[PDB]
Amino acid sequence: SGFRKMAFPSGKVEGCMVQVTCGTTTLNGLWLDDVVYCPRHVICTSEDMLNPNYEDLLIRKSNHNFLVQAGNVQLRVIGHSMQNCVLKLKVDTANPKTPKYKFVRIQPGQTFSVLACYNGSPSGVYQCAMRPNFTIKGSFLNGSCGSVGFNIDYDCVSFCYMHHMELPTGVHAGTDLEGNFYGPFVDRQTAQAAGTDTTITVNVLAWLYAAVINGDRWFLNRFTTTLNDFNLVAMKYNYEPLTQDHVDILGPLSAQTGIAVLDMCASLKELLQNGMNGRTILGSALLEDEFTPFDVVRQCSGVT
Amino acid sequence: SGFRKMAFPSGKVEGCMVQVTCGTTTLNGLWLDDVVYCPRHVICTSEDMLNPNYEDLLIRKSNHNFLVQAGNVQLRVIGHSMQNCVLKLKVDTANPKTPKYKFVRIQPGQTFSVLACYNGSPSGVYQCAMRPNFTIKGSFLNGSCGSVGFNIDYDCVSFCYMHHMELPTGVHAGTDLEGNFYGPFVDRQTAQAAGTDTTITVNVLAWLYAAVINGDRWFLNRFTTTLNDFNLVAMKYNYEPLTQDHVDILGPLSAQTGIAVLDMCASLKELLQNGMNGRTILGSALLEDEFTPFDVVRQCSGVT
Ligand SMILES: CN(C)c1ccc(N(Cc2ccccc2)C(=O)Cn2nnc3ccccc32)cc1
Ligand SMILES: CN(C)c1ccc(N(Cc2ccccc2)C(=O)Cn2nnc3ccccc32)cc1
Repeated sequence: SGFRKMAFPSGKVEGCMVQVTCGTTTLNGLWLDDVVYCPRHVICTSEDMLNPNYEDLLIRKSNHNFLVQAGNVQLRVIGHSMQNCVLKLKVDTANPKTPKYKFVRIQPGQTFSVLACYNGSPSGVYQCAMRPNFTIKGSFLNGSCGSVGFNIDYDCVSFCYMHHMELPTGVHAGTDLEGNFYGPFVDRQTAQAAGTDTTITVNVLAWLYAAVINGDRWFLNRFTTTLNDFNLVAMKYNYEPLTQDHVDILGPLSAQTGIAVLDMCASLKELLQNGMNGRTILGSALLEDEFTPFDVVRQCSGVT
Repeated sequence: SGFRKMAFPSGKVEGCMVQVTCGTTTLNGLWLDDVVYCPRHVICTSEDMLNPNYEDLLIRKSNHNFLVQAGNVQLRVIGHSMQNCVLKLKVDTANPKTPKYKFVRIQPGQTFSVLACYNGSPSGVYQCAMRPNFTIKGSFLNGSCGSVGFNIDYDCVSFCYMHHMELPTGVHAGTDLEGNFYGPFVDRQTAQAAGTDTTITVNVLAWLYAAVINGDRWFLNRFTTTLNDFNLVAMKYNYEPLTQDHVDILGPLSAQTGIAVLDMCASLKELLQNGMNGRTILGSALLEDEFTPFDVVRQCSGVT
């Protein structure tokens, strides 16, 4: 029992982190096979970020201007290419620690682990979610760019995020490993404000199921609701609409606890309308939305 | 910016996890040098746990009854000894992945990362704290025993915890790596109830400093207090007494923000007395106490 904001074990990803320096900019890169992926803004100075023309800035860079260091040893860059907002630096040595991997583009509401790095060195690992406004609420300082987000399925790491920027509101924006930003964000220091950060309803319900599995049951009420009635209340509280797809995804948790998905919806409806009244659920005083139904099943079954 | 419940990168510890089976009990062990450490209750059946005489049960076990498997390969046990509540299984092969390590006994209020394991395989990593009642609020299922808690200082892992049991209230108990339990808990399935789970005051203050550093400043008030006045309020709310030692430990965070420690104490006093009023601090609706002042400085400076 017990339910924690658990990240994937990070060893497989630690073995891929390298330092990338271009000019006076130093950030992190991900070394998989004989390619090192990093934010294309490594070619920029802080002044360039106001109005960068990446293609033009990249013309002034050659293979020898990209300093790639894995641990305390230098890697030889034999090629470089820009793919959307990432640079692919071809090196003459395949990473001997390359795990089985995939590049995936996640959808909002999906969770992943971030391995925060500085100078190619891992500092920490935390769990986060792709917000419905395509930002992430991470913990990143200057130098953390190129840190990656991932999920692990047994021995295959699915890389889904690479850190690029922090918006003025303290939220984070980045790309998948093909260099395409999540949401409408661009790697330009211009006016970029995030949309509404709605709550991931299906995730809250999964976490309410985790609460019941782990003994926190005070919020279970005598009521039920419909998808439409629930959604009328959820809209009012800036919660994402709950679909029949989400109900289907919560089927296994509903089966494990014996609580129908719409009954949990009614409990969530009362929590939104009445508040917590100074009570907690799984040690939290708010409704947690950064656990997917899959994460709940995973943690409650002990998948390795 | 951003402040997350960040765990240490787990690779160094993943390279030490092995599976230990004795009879029908399978749990995890920590392999450092040519020794595998594991809970002594590996020699017990579920029935033995009611009234185990470990010395007597251990007489019926020989080196060949301890099956140690690292990945998919078996390790040869050439010796075994009981040290308090842990078994030390000597193997004929030193772990080639042994990091620089120390065994440390932490004090309540200190935080550490747990690498939850099943069958010698890592499932996840989360951050937790030694509670003032010597329990930990972890996420452990049957089979997770032998999972370890640790801290990392650059390249040296300080192992501080090994998981042994879950009490009826869903809280967890375990030992340091010399096999001595934290608190009064014993590896016997008898009546064991935890004491008051008080709040780690110095940790809450450190996290309030992290909030100010990361832009959440709404709770800063026009007041100050004394250690004695603060402690009168803190006692009332089941908060640990704040000492001059704690004030000294918060000195660097006080310097970084320009907020005197006693001014932050007065802000914390108003938060306890008035509540949050439906507001949040660093995405939490309660006062977080599982970040030490050292963790706050570490995360806010990007120590690798
Ligand atoms: C190339 N260099 C010198 C560079 C310099 C600055 C940046 N920016 C500014 C920026 C914002 C928004 C859009 C385009 C740029 C970042 O936001 C980078 N960043 N990422 N996470 C961070 C956390 C704390 C501090 C900085 C952080 C990127 C690149
Ligand atoms: C040796 N075997 C068969 C064994 C069998 C059971 C246990 N107990 C019971 C127990 C409680 C308190 C005191 C002494 C025993 C545990 O609590 C072990 N444990 N640890 N974390 C857990 C999370 C979920 C479920 C079980 C968990 C230990 C050993």
